[PDB]
Amino acid sequence: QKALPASLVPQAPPVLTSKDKITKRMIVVLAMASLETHKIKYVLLNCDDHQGLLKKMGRDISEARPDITHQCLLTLLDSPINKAGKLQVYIQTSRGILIEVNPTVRIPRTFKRFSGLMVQLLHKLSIRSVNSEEKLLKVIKNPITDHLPTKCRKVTLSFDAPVIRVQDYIEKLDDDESICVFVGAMARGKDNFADEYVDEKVGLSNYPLSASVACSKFCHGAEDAWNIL
Amino acid sequence: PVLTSKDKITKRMIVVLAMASLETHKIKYVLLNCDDHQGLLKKMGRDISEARPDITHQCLLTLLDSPINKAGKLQVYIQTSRGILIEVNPTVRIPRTFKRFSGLMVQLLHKLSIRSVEKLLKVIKNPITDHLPTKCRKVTLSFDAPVIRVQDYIEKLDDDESICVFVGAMARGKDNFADEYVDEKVGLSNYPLSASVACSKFCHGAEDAWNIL
Amino acid sequence: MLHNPAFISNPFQTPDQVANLKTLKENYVDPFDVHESDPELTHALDSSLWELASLMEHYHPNVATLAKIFAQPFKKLSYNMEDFLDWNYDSLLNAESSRKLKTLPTLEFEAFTNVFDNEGNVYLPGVAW
Amino acid sequence: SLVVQEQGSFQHILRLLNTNVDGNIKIVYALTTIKGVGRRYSNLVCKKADVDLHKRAGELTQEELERIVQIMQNPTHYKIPAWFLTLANNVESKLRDDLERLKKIR
Amino acid sequence: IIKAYQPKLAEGNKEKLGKFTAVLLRHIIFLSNQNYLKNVQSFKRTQNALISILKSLSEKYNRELSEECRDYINEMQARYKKNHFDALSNGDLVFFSIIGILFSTSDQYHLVITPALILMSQFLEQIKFNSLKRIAFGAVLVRIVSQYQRISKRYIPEVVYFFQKILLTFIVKPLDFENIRLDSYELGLPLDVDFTKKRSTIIPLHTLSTMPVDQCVSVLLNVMESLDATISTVWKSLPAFNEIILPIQQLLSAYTSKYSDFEKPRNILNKVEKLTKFTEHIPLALQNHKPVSIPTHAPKYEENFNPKMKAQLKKERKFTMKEIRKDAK
Amino acid sequence: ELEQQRLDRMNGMIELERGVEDLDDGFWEN
Amino acid sequence: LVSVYDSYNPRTILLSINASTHPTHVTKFHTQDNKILATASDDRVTRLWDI
Amino acid sequence: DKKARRRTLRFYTSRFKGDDDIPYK
RNA sequence: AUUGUUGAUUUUGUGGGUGGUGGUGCAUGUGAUGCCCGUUCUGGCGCGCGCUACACUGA
Repeated sequence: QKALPASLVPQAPPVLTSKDKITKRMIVVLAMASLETHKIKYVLLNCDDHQGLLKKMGRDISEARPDITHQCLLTLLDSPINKAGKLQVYIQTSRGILIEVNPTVRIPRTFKRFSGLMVQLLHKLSIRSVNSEEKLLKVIKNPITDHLPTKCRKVTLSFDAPVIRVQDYIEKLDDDESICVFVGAMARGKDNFADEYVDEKVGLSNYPLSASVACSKFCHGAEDAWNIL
Repeated sequence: PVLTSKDKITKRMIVVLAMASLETHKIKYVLLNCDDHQGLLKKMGRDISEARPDITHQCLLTLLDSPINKAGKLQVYIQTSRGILIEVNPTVRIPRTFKRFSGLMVQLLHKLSIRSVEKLLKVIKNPITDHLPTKCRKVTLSFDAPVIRVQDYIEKLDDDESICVFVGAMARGKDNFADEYVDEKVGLSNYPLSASVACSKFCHGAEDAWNIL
Repeated sequence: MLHNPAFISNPFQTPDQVANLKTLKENYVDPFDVHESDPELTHALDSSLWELASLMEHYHPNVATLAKIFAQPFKKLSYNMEDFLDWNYDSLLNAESSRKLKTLPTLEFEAFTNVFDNEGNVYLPGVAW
Repeated sequence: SLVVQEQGSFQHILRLLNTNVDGNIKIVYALTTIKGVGRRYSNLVCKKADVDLHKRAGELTQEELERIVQIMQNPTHYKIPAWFLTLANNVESKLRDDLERLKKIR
Repeated sequence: IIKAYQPKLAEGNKEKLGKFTAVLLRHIIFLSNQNYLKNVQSFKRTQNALISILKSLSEKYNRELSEECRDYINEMQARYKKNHFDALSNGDLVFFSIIGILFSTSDQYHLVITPALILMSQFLEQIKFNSLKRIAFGAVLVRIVSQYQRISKRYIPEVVYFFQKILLTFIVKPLDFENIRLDSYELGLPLDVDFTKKRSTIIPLHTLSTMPVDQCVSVLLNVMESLDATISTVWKSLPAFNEIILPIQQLLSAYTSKYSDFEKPRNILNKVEKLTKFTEHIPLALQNHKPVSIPTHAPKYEENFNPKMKAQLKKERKFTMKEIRKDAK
Repeated sequence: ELEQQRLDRMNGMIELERGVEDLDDGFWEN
Repeated sequence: LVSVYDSYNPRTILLSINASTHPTHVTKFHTQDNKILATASDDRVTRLWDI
Repeated sequence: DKKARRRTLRFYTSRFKGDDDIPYK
């Protein structure tokens, strides 16, 4: 009985940004990301490519893997939820640098070119499109709490925490709100990087999960919960 | 228990990464890459677009690290574009970095088996059907096919039967690589899906369907 | 008229919704009246354009492509009528001869013994020399 | 029931000089989009064509678009005023020689 | 001639045989025009034999045949502009039949089929079909187009238009069909006809030149049989099947009422009723489009990120000026 | 092989391997 | 879009409301009550808005 | 009549997917 | 015919089989072995000041 919309042409949903706080959205914060640049040309320090320089720097090379952050971004951006324009990704570098990842970005799939992109971003503070029509990656002011939606539920991925069904958790949760997931891209460490911001801690599976699989597993649950398909 | 091709009775989620672009080239034999070796592949004449083992690498990480694999209910097969079939032991923990993965593939392709001191990675004789379970459902991931819910598809499927999925690790190509083996092809979402995401999504249905958790 | 959203099936729709959708399909009847002379009372707005659906299977290729537009999004603001109004059978044949793209002629692998039926394989059953 | 506007409907898009101009934009700044046509030039052309500048590009009638095209294609015929329409390497080598001399001094 | 001029024997024989393929086709059409009722058996032995030879030639010289085939279509069209049906002859029916043999009819676009299919559809509509000879010409044409679309099963609107008038033409109006435009009301079949005798439904080509009630009945049966096949194959699949068959259903109903003994319309009518029962006529929904994803852009960056000459000249002047000034001090 | 080519030609595959949509450019305009 | 302006002050737009995607042909202020505004659209729903 | 309205209507007339990588250089 | 004088070695037209001084392992060299699939030159900034913008409180 309801009259049809005047225009039925499928239109891309709006690109979510930090400025808009009202829309229900999924935030995924890739905390403890190990991204740091150093002159040899500046190269994103890698656990395998460079061990001596990190030893000379004195930081343990175990926590010197930008690959994990690369893999998490690949699965997060390629998930259908991002295609529906309901997911914006943040990265908190271990040093303390916060990076806003525009959902429109198409990061290079190979790791070598990804490193070339990061060194550009960390020094130039922004990455512009090839056709130059918006900033894809931009550094922003800490703390992350300001940039998150005004009404938002905060959680972080903990193995010790109780196991939950992600689809059920999102369903019981309110609607005007938004869900923020703190994922630890660190290879190994104490799950307290986001204790100051987060209000409670949850577990997704009984077995240990990688950063990449854990975020993708959480995204698919939101996709079913909101019927993103 | 660690599932194996010999055992056929157990229900399992089989994944076949068809059109895997794993190739060794010697100027020493090194895995071909779209970026590192562009002139060398041009001399070989193969298009550099379909020279990406990284796609096969990424899919292995999410597949092997998925909770279903930890529960011993998943086994992976890789069909190289060259025509080589590889069995991936569920217990293997492939190297996370791509470079260390490339060095493993050249070892596997030339030595035909990787052993720890059961072969973790072993090349096997085609066709895949002999290796696949006797009672098994076969499907391919097709963008044009109707969209389905993986949870609904697995639950309606029989219990003794197993499900085999043919994921196209190729960057771009026609989805007929497994038409002759498969019986029906399904779409997983309206939007186009990457190989890594699609196998991850199909797995996620598996744990929820079978309550692996 | 081109599409009724109520009859579309969604994968997420619950089984009860599936049952309700099935009943709606079984009960449908076309309400368009062809003999009514008042255009406002013909109930055409409640009917649908099945006739346009058939035309995408038209033998001529280009005519089929035009009919496919109703299956495509309505991006174009309008179509210039003067470019389509006065076409004739002669124009189609002449336009067909003066085709921008020239293709290779193909051949039929199937073989027929006799072109016309008698009074093995016959191409035109029911026609005789 | 039968009402037909002689002036015609609002035109959302228009084609002038092989260029697509949006109807919603004002005539002067819609014609600015044409290459070689600026704000001042478009304003002068509209003034010559006797088109009310408050109109949107859609509101324009056919005769006025013909007139605008005629203004633009034949400006002189309509009295549009005309005003409207190795050594450095040697210097670098000399500077290099100066620096070499100065280094020789120290 | 083919043996005497094979490609291997001498240079240029390919071109000569290529032209001979075109010449051979005109001969096959030419013979059909000539009267052959005297020696139908002899003509049958020569006409099919020549066609078999043409098929072998067409395998190697389809290009020369393709050019000649298109030329015939244009020539025949030109003759139709002036003489209308008088231009049409038996060979023209034969020519369309040969094209089906030597070319792939079930193609969306083709050099020879598409002009031919368009030209045949023009005859099915433009021609008056006001005489038994003309209707018999139409009955053959309907069979040709049906075999052209034997696999493609595309929808030909003229086939619908042809069936409506011809079926009505033999019942002349009943005053219930004013939407169908007839061209001859004097061909109405008499009532005393039996429709129970076993009459051949095959239309011989040679009879058309000669062209009473028995011939009229035979033509009607052949057209009616072709209608039955079309309903079963093409119209059944189409979404608008009920709309296409509704006028024909009324016409067939009149036949049964007027001739109770006549069985073909009842079998078709029973068949048509069966199809309408199973088919579910649901509102078509074609505008359900897949959602469009958010745009994607590739990032812009330098592969080796680094932290005209007049500027470099200016740049070095600064260093030298500073580096001179200290010396003066 | 032959039947597969026939199916492709049926669905709009044109051997110059173009498509029927390509032939429909500028046909109606002129 | 239904646009509410101050009379004799064209520049400022006191209130703007998107009644529907279809055209809004009729917009009238309710005579006794100043706050409520009525809008009619080709959507065939005559929505009653309040400022 | 076609020519007259033909003249008037002249004025009237007016993506990475899946695993595709960004262009090389 | 053709070669570079020479004498049927070639040349032309139409058809047309061939992966082969190919690798790599296996079995006491052999195997209708498994597995896949060149030549010669010519070039090669760090630390600091000041000012203007990123609009409607505006052009």
